[PDB]
Amino acid sequence: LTSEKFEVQTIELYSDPTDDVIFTRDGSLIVFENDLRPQYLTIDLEPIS
Amino acid sequence: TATGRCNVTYIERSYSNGKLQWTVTIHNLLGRLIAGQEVKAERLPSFEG
Repeated sequence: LTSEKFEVQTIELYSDPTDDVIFTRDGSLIVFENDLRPQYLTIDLEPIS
Repeated sequence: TATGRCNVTYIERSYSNGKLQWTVTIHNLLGRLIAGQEVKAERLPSFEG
């Protein structure tokens, strides 16, 4: 089957590293920014007494 | 195609019918393009356009 019945072009692919730390290699260049795509970073908190 | 070969700096692809529509970006043209043309990548054998 082929693409017509499919909708979106760019799909965020989700993965869980076995590693705490992430390794940039070649054109593998990590980025964080928020305003453009917020949906990746979420900070939450519990106030304490 | 028959008419010639030229290189694309990048493509965007947008939606018609749900098949994406690649819109590439090229430098120049060898030969007169045609709606139908027999397409192959200069660099890649695998792909077909």
